[PDB]
Parts: sequence; structure tokens; C-alpha cells
Amino acid sequence: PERKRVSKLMAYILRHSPEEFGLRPDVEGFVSLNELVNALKTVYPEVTEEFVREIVENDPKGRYEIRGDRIRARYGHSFPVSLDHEEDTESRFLYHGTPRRNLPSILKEGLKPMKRQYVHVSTDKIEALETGRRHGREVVLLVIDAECLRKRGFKIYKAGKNVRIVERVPPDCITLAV
Repeated sequence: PERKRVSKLMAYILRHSPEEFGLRPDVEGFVSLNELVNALKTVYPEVTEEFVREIVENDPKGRYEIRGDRIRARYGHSFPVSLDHEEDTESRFLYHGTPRRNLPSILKEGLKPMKRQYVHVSTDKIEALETGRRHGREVVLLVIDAECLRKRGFKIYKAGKNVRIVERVPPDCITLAV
């Protein structure tokens, strides 16, 4: 087994497309180390967990980080990740763009995590509207009360500049669907 090719595959998996290997990353970007070893074995069978730990320890640019049984990339992500687990308290309203077909379903049951464990929202209207415009047309803007989410037991985390991620958005926190 060669280290460099496995390291490039690790970077590709943990940075850009982890969903392609059946890997649901958390809010910080970590995945199960055993699950990552299982995913890496599907391409390089000669890969073990000790080899992955060696790659993480001897990486010259510090691309990887391991906490207990979880492993993540430290930078270069193509999808929103909340490094440092930095939480957002100074926000009173968040925004989310969604197609009109899902409008009654959302208004009835709120935003659900579905594929990933979390849900992406934005502190900006333009960003939410364009993100929803990528998932089809007839896009409406859901305004979300942030203090509702916090008082209902959901902490808002900073993933990008104007990107936030929560676990769920109950229908009670959706204040308006323009």
C-alpha cells in the first residue's frame, strides 16, 4: 500500500464529496474513523486504521485531524463545515430559499436534516434565495426566528461567512414564507 495515493483519496473524500461514500459528516466535519477506513478499503483494500493514523500524523500541511474515533479535514471543504464549533448568538433572523413545491410540506413539518445530520440556512437573503434557486424555480424565502431556534434548544453554528447550520427548524420558528 502507498501513502500518497491514499492521502489524496482521503483529501477528496473528507473535503468535497463525503456523501458519495455513504459518510454523513457532522457540524464540525468529522466522520467515524472506522467508517472512513471502510470507505477507503473499497478502493485500496490494503488500507488499515493504523495506516490512516500514520498519514494523519505525518502529513506535512496538516490536512487532517483526529478526535478520538472521529476524523476530519482541516481546510479545503467544498461543503459548509463549522470548524472550531463556533456558535452564533448575535443573530435574530435567518433565511432559507426553497422551491414552492415543498412549501406546504415545510410549513407543516419544518426543515428536517434528511441526507445530512444538519440543515443549512443563511444570515443573508441573497444567499438563501440563490441557494434555493439552484434547487429549481418557484423559489420562496422562509424567514426564521433565530431566538426561537435557540430557546427551543437548537444552537446555530457558523459554517461560512454568512452560512449557518442547525439540526432542525421547527414550523414554530418559521415566521414568514414570502
